[PDB]
Amino acid sequence: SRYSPEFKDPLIDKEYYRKPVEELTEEEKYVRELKKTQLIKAAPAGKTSSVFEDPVISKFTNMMMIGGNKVLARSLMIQTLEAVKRKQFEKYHAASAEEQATIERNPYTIFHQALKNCEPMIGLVPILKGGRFYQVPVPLPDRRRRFLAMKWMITECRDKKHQRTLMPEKLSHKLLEAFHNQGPVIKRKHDLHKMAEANRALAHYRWW
Amino acid sequence: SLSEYAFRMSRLSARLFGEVTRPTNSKSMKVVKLFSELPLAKKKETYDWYP
Amino acid sequence: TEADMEEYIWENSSSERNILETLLQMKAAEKNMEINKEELLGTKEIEEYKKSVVSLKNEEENENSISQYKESVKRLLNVT
Amino acid sequence: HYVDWRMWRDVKRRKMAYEYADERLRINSLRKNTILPKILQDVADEEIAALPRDSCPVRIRNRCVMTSRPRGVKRRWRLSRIVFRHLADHGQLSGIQRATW
Amino acid sequence: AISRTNENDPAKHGDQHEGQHYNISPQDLETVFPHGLPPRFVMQVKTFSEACLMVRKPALELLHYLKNTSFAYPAIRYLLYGEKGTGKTLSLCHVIHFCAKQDWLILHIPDAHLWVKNCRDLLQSSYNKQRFDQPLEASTWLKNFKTTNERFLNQIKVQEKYVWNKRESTEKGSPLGEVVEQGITRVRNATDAVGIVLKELKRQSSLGMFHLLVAVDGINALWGRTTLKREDKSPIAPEELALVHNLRKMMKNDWHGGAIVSALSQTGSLFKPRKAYLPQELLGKEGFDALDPFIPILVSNYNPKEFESCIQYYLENNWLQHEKAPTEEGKKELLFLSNANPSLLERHCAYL
Amino acid sequence: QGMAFSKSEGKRKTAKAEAIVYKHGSGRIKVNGIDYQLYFPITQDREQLMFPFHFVDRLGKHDVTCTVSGGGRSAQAGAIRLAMAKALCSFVTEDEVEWMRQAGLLTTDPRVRERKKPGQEGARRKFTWKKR
Ligand SMILES: Nc1ncnc2c1ncn2[C@@H]1O[C@H](COP(=O)(O)OP(=O)(O)OP(=O)(O)O)[C@@H](O)[C@H]1O
Ligand SMILES: Nc1nc2c(ncn2[C@@H]2O[C@H](COP(=O)(O)OP(=O)(O)O)[C@@H](O)[C@H]2O)c(=O)[nH]1
Ligand SMILES: [Mg+2]
Ligand SMILES: [Mg+2]
Repeated sequence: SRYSPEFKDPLIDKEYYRKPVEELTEEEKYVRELKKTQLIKAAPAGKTSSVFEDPVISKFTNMMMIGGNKVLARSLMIQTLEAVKRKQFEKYHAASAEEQATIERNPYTIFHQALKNCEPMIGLVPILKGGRFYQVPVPLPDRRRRFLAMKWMITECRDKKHQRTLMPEKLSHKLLEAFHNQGPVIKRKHDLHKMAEANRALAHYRWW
Repeated sequence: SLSEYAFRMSRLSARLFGEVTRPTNSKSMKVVKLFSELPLAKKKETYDWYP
Repeated sequence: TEADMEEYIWENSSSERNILETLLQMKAAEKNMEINKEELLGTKEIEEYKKSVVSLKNEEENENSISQYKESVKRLLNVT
Repeated sequence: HYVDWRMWRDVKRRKMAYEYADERLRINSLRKNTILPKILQDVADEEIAALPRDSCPVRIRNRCVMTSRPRGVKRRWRLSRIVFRHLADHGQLSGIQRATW
Repeated sequence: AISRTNENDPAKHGDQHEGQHYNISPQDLETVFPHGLPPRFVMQVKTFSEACLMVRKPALELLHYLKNTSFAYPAIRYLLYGEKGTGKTLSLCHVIHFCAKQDWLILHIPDAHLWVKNCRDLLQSSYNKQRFDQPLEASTWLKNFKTTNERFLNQIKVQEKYVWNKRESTEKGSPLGEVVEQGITRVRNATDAVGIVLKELKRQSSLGMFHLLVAVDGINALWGRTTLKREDKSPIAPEELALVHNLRKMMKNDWHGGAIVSALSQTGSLFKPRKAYLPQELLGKEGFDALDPFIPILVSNYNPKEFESCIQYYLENNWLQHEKAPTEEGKKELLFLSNANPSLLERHCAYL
Repeated sequence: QGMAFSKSEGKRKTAKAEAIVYKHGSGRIKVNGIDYQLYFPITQDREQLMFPFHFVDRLGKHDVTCTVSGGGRSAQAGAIRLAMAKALCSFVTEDEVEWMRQAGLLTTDPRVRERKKPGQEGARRKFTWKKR
């Protein structure tokens, strides 16, 4: 990189800086004074201080971007958030006063939960033992679960099964299913869970 | 398309500035270019290329 | 022709022709026989209108010259 | 005393092409328009197709002036890349250095 | 509450209602606007299950002009202009709603850009061999015209015999709806039927039978260029389209008994840069001369009160689902990111 | 007219911006004589102009006149962001300046296009390697 190892990453958090000085601990106070001497990298053009900033949506947008086209990737994203909100408003208006209490209309709540229902708890690592590969059940770091959930959702939506369905349409449908613990991305999580339970006797192959 | 005035004016400017006045197609304007420069073979870089 | 001129002139133009016809129609609507062109196209109002359309046609169009043209036409056509 | 016979054949081509350039120009001009009658342009076609083949300027080849190489020549110096570099690398071409950026 | 007005009559709107949303009833919405509403505004009607339009100064000014209209004088041309997304189309719609509740005959052209662009079926007009007819575009409009003006389509009766083909012909005195029905049914005669409808309403409004509103949204299409090409790929001029040629005649003030309200639009236009919005910029020389004299009405971005009233109306429908949008810091960002532009705001709020 | 302003510069890739930040204003940014919303129709671009003023709680308090040239739309947005942030440092407290420095709002981004090398496809990309 064109940044030297000396440059530190920017911390873009309004409340962090507008925290009362008295509340700072002796350790927390020191680090704050140390940064007054450090070089800071320029804030990249993605994240800002806005209250509407969501790092999970931003990552999901980048994971669906093709060839640097972030204007199109984000337009698909906001069209999906809109399609979800409109599908949940139609469902709420046609629901009875009793059911209405249930229906979630916030698309950020739905999106966030929809992905959390797809995240796998264990994974499989091919381990070469005796010239043969074994799908050994292994715990996954949180990053990898969250990556896999997003990647499975995007790969599901980009499948060619869907004929002439636009991505905002496809993705809003798939996100709503996964919000109700249904659909093929929730299934893909269960198939992974079933494989790992079937090979539970091989977990001893792991050496970490 | 050009109005008669616009046409008769551009022909007057061409007469003044010494450009072709007769209507001439692009294929025949090569005659002007041919005589407007030197032949490649006549240019010094060409005929005097070698020491 | 008008297309060849690089400066707009109000005389013998469409806006001159149009605003003439419009006022004659307004006079006929009132059943007035004062149809003298010179009388119609002479008032101070027609002049302000003439300033606006020529100002529009010859200098940069901006929301100020559009507002000025508006108050001229709004005044010729008796729109309050 | 040219580098070789291929250079010598280009030396002659360049010289003949120079001798006939005015004639070739004049004849082309006749046949490079739509103004003139075709029966006349057809005579011109015959006339220029009858001029010696080594007066045709497309037959000139820009060879290294030092080593006669037919390709790899920089046109500003009329030298092949091998010969250009040899002078450039010893410091003998005014103002030319190795580029780094 | 503070964003809504109980005054649902578009005739009793004054400066006191500026910023407040009035409810267009499902009846008027189905009748007066079977077309012409902004697509993003038609989506909003569905999700909120109601059409509420903000009373704004541009429309207020027009209503004023159209209440003091002297039907004896020739038709005044009003022209709404403004930067992209400022509410020109919904200003024009506010007005149309007014005139429709005053029993004017409405001649609403939803989007004139559609008539110079993307034409599949371009037939050589039989009435005039030098022009082209657009059966699909002409038929669509007739159906919507019939919806809006169904009450008046019988009372009005043609004043001349119009021969469709060798066999069929409309006879003098027959009701106007019969001419519309011919176009709707035989789309081969839809363009010629539209010409006759315009030719009659103009002629008969001068006779004082009804008041006529000619409302053409995207009017700058009529004097520009088209993307339509002939068989030999040569471009067709708007003058040559029978459907445009006849609508042009409706824009001249040589008739009286009504008004001509129009709106400009760069969105959907042909060969106009993104930021062109001023009247001569969009109309061009030919188009400006065809409307001179006209009264320009400026439409701009929401002013601080209009902006706040919009947010409250979105909050009132629970549309702003994000947790921070009701906050004052949320509003500041909505305000910044939109610059109070009505369209940017709506588009931004459709996912926050 | 006696109005207080500071002006600063910003550079992002091949884009160069100059910003005049007025001590008092409404939130009006005028890029190259055009409203910021019309110069930058892309939202991400407008979100970058918000960033400096939002971070210090000054959205709607200043007027900005900037000029930018070079680069593409988004490099222009980031040059203007830097120019505006720097000019804005004159009207905030020294603690707010430091926080703006620690948010990365006051640094020139050094990431610029790397040259293609000869015998390669790209800056880094290699031609296909053929084992056999
Ligand atoms: N008076 C209004 N009441 C309610 N919403 C409005 C009003 N004016 C504008 N809006 C909102 O802003 C959007 C502006 O779109 P509209 O079609 O009215 O504008 P326009 O100026 O004709 O646009 P364009 O430049 O695209 O032609 C509307 O879709 C609606 O979302
Ligand atoms: N088929 C048909 N179409 C007509 C007739 N009269 C008018 N129209 C249509 O309506 C338009 C009116 O044009 P206009 O010149 O005013 O008609 P005119 O008054 O008969 O000369 C024409 O361009 C036609 O498309 C008619 O007799 N037959
Ligand atoms: Mg519009
Ligand atoms: Mg590459």
